[PDB]
Amino acid sequence: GSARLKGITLRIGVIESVPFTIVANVITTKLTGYVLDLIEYLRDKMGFVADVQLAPPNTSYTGLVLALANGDYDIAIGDITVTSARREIVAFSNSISDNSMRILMRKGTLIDGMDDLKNGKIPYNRIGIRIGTAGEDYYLREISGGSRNFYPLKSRQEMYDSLLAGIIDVSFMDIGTAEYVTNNIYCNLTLVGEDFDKSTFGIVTPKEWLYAKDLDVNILSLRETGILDNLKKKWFQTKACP
Amino acid sequence: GSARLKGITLRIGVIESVPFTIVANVNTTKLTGYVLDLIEYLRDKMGFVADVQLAPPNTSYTGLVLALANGDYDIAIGDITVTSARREIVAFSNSISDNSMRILMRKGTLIDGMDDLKNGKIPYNRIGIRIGTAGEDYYLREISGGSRNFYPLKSRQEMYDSLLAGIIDVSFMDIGTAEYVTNNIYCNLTLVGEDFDKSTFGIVTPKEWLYAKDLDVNILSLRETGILDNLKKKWFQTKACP
Ligand SMILES: N[C@@H](CC(=O)O)C(=O)O
Ligand SMILES: N[C@@H](CC(=O)O)C(=O)O
Ligand SMILES: [Cl-]
Ligand SMILES: [Cl-]
Ligand SMILES: [Cl-]
Ligand SMILES: [Cl-]
Repeated sequence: GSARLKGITLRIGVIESVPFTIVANVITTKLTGYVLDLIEYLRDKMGFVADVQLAPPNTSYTGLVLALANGDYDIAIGDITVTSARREIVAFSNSISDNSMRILMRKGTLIDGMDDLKNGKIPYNRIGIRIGTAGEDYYLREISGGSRNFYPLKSRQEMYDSLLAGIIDVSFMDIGTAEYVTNNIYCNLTLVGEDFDKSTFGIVTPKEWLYAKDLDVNILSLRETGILDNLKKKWFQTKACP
Repeated sequence: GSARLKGITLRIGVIESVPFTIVANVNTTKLTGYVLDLIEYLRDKMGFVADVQLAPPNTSYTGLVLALANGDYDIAIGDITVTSARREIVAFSNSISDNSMRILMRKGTLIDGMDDLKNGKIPYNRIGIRIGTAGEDYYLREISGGSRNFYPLKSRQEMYDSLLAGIIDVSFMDIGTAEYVTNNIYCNLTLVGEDFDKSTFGIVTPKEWLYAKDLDVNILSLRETGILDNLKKKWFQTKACP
């Protein structure tokens, strides 16, 4: 059957990613961003108690999904890509956003786009890929014919640091955060080529979840009334870099 | 619980909409299009037995959803918009396509965008709306404050004929089919303004369906491997108009 979430306490997994989920050390931690605002909209509308739980550091996106599937959270909200492999083990709400990926590199690097990766212009071990991301599965399917021959990265920070230090030549990033970081944080990083892997972000829930309909109806309502677009503008329509 | 669809007969509701589901006579009816190709892809991967059932000629999109909810079909596949109100009574698969709407008009008409409809540049009886479509709920929320004061249309054909005959000045149409019709069939109709009501198309299923996971995993696999993009290119890239 089904039921409403009013009165229910949800352990909500979130995962650090600026400006979706922003973690500030203050003197304890304070969370802000698109995700926290979305949670407030849902909490206010649906009446659950939000127990927001930040995933341990270097928890991967796949790791978060697996932790939820094992019972560690009730839902997980973030820049979490809906994939076939994940859908085998968890359900997803209606999509909160479209998504695609872009190629991230250091400015001045002689790469014109994806054909340069697919034609072997870049040594495979100088392509950095964040393990436990949807981008890893894309790489393995479309670039390397299944071979794990990329330079593995444990976090976005390692991705940025390795690019800037010249340890890797390129990586992949979701478009929203890719634009955000290159337009606001690392002015010397840039995006190149057409976007790829058109996909979506969804809220992760247990399979056959009692509260599936309540959540979906609410997400769709926020879509239809322009709230999701408002939140995207609020958090993403900014550019500090000259 | 859950089950796989292999060997199981699915009654699949489809609805006329070129080039998603294209209906030809000779007496017998022949069906072709993106939808029919998609059914074949899913059938081959999942192993179900497809019992494809064209909805009666005058069936509306809301009517199709309600027919499914009533048990008249097992799933429905088409250019069917995922909306909050529909999600109250049926579930939807992971999206098969993004969607948005555009303003449809005769070439030459002096309309800049949605502002003209909101500012009252157009008499309400000269705005045609196809009843029982998602666009009707958009009109009611954004334009008329709940009043059904539009020129009601019973079909796309009535929409085109009424625009060409000058009985109405504008209507709304989903972008995929709007581009197709104005680029191939009605060369003297055109689209104007920014797209609006960003949404998705999904396969309609019963709520709490036994087979939800099997279907979603397979749809996401078709997305990831590029089949959905191939199908879109195949059916929508054409442009016959000079
Ligand atoms: N959206 C990706 C994470 C990332 O690329 O940052 C995922 O869910 O795996
Ligand atoms: N996609 C619309 C139908 C249409 O606009 O042709 C719906 O599901 O209501
Ligand atoms: Cl959706
Ligand atoms: Cl499920
Ligand atoms: Cl989706
Ligand atoms: Cl449901």
